[PDB]
Amino acid sequence: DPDTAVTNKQSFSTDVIYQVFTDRFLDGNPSNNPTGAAYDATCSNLKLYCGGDWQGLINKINDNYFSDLGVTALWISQPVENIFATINYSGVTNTAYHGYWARDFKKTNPYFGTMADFQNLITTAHAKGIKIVIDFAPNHTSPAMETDTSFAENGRLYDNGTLVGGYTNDTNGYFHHNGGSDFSSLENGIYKNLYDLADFNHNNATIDKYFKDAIKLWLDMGVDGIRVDAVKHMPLGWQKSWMSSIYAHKPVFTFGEWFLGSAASDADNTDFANKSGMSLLDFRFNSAVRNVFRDNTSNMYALDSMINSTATDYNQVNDQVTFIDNHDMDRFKTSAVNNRRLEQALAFTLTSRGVPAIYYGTEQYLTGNGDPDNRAKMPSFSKSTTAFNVISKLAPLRKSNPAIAYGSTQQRWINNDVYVYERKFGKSVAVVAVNRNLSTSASITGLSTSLPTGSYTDVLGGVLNGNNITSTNGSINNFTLAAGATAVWQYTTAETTPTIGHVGPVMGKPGNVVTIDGRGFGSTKGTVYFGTTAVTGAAITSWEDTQIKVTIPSVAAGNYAVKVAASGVNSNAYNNFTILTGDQVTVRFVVNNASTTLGQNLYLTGNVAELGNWSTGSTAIGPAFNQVIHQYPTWYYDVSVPAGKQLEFKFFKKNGSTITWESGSNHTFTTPASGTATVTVNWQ
Ligand SMILES: [Ca+2]
Ligand SMILES: [Ca+2]
Repeated sequence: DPDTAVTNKQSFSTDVIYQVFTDRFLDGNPSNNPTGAAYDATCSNLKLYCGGDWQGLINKINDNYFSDLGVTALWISQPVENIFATINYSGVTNTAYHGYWARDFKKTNPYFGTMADFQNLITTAHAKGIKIVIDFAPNHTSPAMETDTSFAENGRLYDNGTLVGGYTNDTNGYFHHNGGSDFSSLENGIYKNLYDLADFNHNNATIDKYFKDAIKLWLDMGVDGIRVDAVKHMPLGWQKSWMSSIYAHKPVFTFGEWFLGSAASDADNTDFANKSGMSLLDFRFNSAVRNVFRDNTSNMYALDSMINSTATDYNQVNDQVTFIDNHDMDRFKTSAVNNRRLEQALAFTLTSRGVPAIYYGTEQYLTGNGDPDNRAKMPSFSKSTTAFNVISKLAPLRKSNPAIAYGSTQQRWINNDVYVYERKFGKSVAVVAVNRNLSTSASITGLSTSLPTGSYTDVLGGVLNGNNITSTNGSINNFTLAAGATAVWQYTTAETTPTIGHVGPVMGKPGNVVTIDGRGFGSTKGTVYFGTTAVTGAAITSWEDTQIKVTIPSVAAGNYAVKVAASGVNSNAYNNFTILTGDQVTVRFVVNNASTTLGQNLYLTGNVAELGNWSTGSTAIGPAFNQVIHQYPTWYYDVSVPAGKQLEFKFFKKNGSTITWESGSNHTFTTPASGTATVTVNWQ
């Protein structure tokens, strides 16, 4: 199938995702609505259920609202059964309308629909070329008070109807009983409760197994992608192990939410995107876009600086999901914000790198500050706004022009209020010019681009005052960019040599199938390379001009560049593919008596690529934790490691450049065939 097909669950680079709160979009079936105090027919009390459901989403796919808007994927609320109880938080009744307070991850939420309704959502969507992404929240169940079992449902978890356990009298240790996080460190936010939400203990092997089994059920139902909630609040090691079981079973595009409040690099956030096996919501792109277009606190140089720095930090910047707002911040539209600034921020997100997501109602200019006002009922299904028109003209370009979906980004002209940038992939080129100044036009002279000689019409057809241009071997004739204008000019052609645009997933064990997307691979099965290893023949499960599916070779675990050769021409290399040693389990490593100096941290390495193959650098594990589950001078860390394998390891202390290793012989441990384990040793 081509890269562009609805069938491509491994890459959303050619898609535009529409993020919807299922409850707030359309009540397509009033008979499944909640009753009593939990429901509000008028939807003016935004903490209660308004009644929106999966039949409502089926209706709008069927009357072409989404196809006309041009979105090609729906990201919906968590589909699983949530608590039924209502919770009174200081006088105001709160419900689980948002989907985040799960109680059974193997059943549907009956207010959104039955399993049959879910299956009908998947079929209807796929028949229209729309992918389905679901929220999944493995960090917690629901609000719970250990001392008061009458509060809410005491965070009880059910396994398809059978009780597994609640937060009070949790003798099995399914949940953490460490109090609530104060968010003072990474560690503190992982092993304590987020507010009053009962925190899962994923080191408990029943819970590990439960979540591997629960996600398999939803993948077997045809979901195309997963948005993981609260990835900052769960151990990276457990999440990498859970990600490797998804990719070994039915690989789908997965991204997480790790909140950031500015456009600055955050080392922990960069590491998570690079090492976990999943990508992230791009809050750094989002802060720069709001600062420049919404709040006027930065100018166009902050936009370009964020483009360069994120392309540098993230190994696969094209896997990061971009947006101008969402469920965690004020709606982009405010009375102080003009419509053209929102339309411009949409035009910029849709033509920039990453996977763009639009929060439902953006095309209707929905307002709302804070939670829950930013989650208002979908106000109209009008197809007439300029915002609607901008998304329907630009979203198709991610499918028809590979420079938008996969290209690099280069600055071509910039000053405080004007930004002109270019996307390029092979011979395809897209150039976007934006003038955010609402009252004065800009005379543009000396612009050079990669557009071939020719004249170019604005893809937006002048709806944002864009103009047409003329290229003479890339030099653009002088023109005036109007007040508030944005114009998009493009050139696509067929690629003749192989060039790789995306590989998904970028982590797996031998035997897993990965998807290579791009252009110019031809119809004749060639060879794929993982480093030096050539993979040919039957190992390549399908080969066409824009997409290859290939089995990962049995080669040593490590970091590899993937390259394709078609008719003796070698492509560009796609870097940083992780091959794992095999199936993964999560092991908690605990080391006693490791005293340290001020500013000295503890790290772990060992003899498999998952522990860094004896390196003391960025592939080593750590720094280890020492506050919540075990306390200094005991340190601990949860690590994804190959299953059923005898491992050798040592801890080491590192303060700057100087490394001090444990003495003696290596510690050894044989990992379990599945699940989790804990190994405790003493510092030598
Ligand atoms: Ca309903
Ligand atoms: Ca947690």
